[PDB]
Amino acid sequence: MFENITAAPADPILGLADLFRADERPGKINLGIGVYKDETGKTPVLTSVKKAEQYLLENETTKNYLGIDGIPEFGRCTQELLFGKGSALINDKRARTAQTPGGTGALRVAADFLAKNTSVKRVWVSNPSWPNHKSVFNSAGLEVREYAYYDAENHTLDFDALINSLNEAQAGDVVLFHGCCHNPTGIDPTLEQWQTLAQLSVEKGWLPLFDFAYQGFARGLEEDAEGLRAFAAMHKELIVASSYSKNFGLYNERVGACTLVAADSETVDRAFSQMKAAIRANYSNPPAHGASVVATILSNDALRAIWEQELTDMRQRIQRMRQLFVNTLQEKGANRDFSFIIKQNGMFSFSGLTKEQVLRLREEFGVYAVASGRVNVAGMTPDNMAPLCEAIVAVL
Amino acid sequence: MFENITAAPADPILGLADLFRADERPGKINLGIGVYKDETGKTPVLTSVKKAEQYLLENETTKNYLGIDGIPEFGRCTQELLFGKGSALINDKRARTAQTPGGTGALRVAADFLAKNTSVKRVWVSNPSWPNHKSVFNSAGLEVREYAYYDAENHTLDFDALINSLNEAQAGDVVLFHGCCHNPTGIDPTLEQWQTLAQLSVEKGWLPLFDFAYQGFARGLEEDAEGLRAFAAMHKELIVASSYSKNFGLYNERVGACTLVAADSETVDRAFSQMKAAIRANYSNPPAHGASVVATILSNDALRAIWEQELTDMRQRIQRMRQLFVNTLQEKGANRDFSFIIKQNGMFSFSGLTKEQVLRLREEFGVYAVASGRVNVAGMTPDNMAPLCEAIVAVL
Ligand SMILES: Cc1ncc(COP(=O)(O)O)c(CN)c1O
Ligand SMILES: Cc1ncc(COP(=O)(O)O)c(CN)c1O
Ligand SMILES: *c1coc(C(=O)O)c1
Ligand SMILES: *c1coc(C(=O)O)c1
Repeated sequence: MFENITAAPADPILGLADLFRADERPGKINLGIGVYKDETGKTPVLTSVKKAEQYLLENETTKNYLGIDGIPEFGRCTQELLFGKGSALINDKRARTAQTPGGTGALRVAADFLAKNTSVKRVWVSNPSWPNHKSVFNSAGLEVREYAYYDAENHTLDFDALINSLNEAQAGDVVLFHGCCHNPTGIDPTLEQWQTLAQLSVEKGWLPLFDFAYQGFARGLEEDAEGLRAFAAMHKELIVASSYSKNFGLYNERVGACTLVAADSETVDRAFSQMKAAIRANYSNPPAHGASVVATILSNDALRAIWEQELTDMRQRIQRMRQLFVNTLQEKGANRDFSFIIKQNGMFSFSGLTKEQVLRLREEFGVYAVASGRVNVAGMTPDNMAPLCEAIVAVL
Repeated sequence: MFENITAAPADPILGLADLFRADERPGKINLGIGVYKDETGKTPVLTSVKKAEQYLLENETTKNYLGIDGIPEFGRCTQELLFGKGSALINDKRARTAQTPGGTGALRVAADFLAKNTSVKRVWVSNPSWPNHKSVFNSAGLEVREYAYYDAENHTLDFDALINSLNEAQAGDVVLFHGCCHNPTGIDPTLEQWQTLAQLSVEKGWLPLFDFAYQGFARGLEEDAEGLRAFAAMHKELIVASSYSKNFGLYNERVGACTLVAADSETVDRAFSQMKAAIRANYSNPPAHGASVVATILSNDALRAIWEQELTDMRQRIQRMRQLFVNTLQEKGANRDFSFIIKQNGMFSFSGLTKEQVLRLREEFGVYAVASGRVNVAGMTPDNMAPLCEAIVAVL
């Protein structure tokens, strides 16, 4: 049965990680990482998370299965983060949330739900996007089409190209939007651009699918949800796939949510029953530990305060590294405008380096980025900034 | 998009759980439960698990993502449980294991892998089986066919009917076998029957898929794997979907494994790369907490000893309840042979009651079973046995 199976394309992350490991050079630097790292190069467990885990160890009396949609408090706190406390969508009971194994799990549950229960055949994704988006939608049998996004000349959002591309989208197609901290570019629509897109989506009959993996990493929890909320004000229906992997540092516990919104309670409940069916036939019910940590934190004033500060600390360290990177490149004689880095949001940006410059950085200087030139600014520290920037200047 | 979606068929578990909750009668008894319960009617966290969770709280320094296939030690311990320490399959590196979100996750990963990378179109499942088997395989686009299994007259394995049914299976079809503690019947093949099936499967070109959700609940860890090991001795290729939900009481942490076996290391590694691709496009990588508990326990002599005794305690309590049930039915004047209950394995058996007797038990006596007459013997206790049996006798 298996003798003729073709191997999956080589895993580019890992391999990049593998090459980094094998590199014997002192002063090697890994900007190809997916996760947040602090000033010491660690990805620690958040203190709020450790406190919540201690509480669960002390208080849990069973591991009895959660419902298909997971912990009710997790769903409620999730909807409040997304839509705001006192949102009409919440008051009108127009939203239902399933706790999922990570953002990826949320996207796949959305995809399976759409493939099996609707006429959706096609999902529109930005060029560029997280590479796994295509894999997830394709796995559910959905076609993926790309819309223009990145102006490589000006390192900004090519808003005209975006709108023009999306004119090819038919009514009933899904359009995927990154809620904030676009991956890989860090370029997000302004509120007015979000509002323009919200109106256009209503007019054209697109089903919006928001992917919200970085809430809090751009400007703040509420500000980062403005785009979503602009859409939610205008649409009867949408879906949100969210992730707590980065903003709680809960990567490996697989903590996310798929939130379904419809015109009214009757309709969302009926549709959600099929979303639960899609979950039941996939992983049955979701993993408790990580989501329980999230619910415990979000629902407790003390823990939530500690967590919000920890998130702020991450967001601020990222911003500081963006500023330090631009300053240091200027001071090391780059003689070229990198100011776009300060205005971009989250861990990721395109450096503007070519694939060959990236290869040269790895081979000659032991500086590792993704082949697209995407860099994780959280891989930068005050201590590694100078040699990193000297390496970059050398390949310009 | 959602206005015309048909609601999923009513969830029969839940609803049964809901009806039980709403029942105001004292003396109500729930035999429709899916989980293990102890003599006090609780599903506690195992002591070995609490000890391991304390160790993880003290020692974990990151929640950084696991690899796609999860914790290496978890994979190694899993393969040893399945195949035995020093197995040729292990020594020859013919097996690869992915840690998954539960047994269900393992089955779905198997299904997606098979649908996308092989000619498999059809999976053969026992009549009866766990109802979610059909849902999982169908979700991946695979047809499900049934093979005869249960002799309702003698409450035994209809081995002739089984072999005759499976003659319709074509070479390259998948045949699913419950490793031990068949769900819902508790009827397992003898070793000689397993050996007969192993030979037949080789001759007919079936790909065996073992579902092993109850290892340790029949006779013991090694004995319960005899059937699998008989197949593994004969086949170049097979797949095992295993679950630690019942035998570690880790239900809600979603702890299982999908183990792929091929003729040699080269072939299994190549095929496994596609299994990892199927995981990446589903939930990305698996939840750490539960699997880390399992690895911590299985790899430590002290914790593993505590856990093995806790598992033995569950297995023995189940057996005691089977014996007590048969004795008490005789003593309450059933005047009918229920001895088949003593010979069946695990939490579940068909009581032999009809759908209407089951309905009558719920309505008149507040005794709850599944409509098929399946009962969970772990819902029985010394204290509830007499009224339970008096209720059953009354509807005979
Ligand atoms: C845009 C985007 N969507 C979803 C995911 C997947 O998130 P998770 O690791 O929680 O599955 C990521 C990675 N955090 C991402 O960058
Ligand atoms: C035969 C069988 N297969 C798989 C499963 C699913 O296991 P899990 O709850 O770990 O997903 C079950 C339920 N334990 C089962 O009875
Ligand atoms: C978090 C995990 O992976 C990423 C990525 O960009 O690949 C973010
Ligand atoms: C464990 C969870 O569900 C079962 C079942 O038979 O439904 C076992």
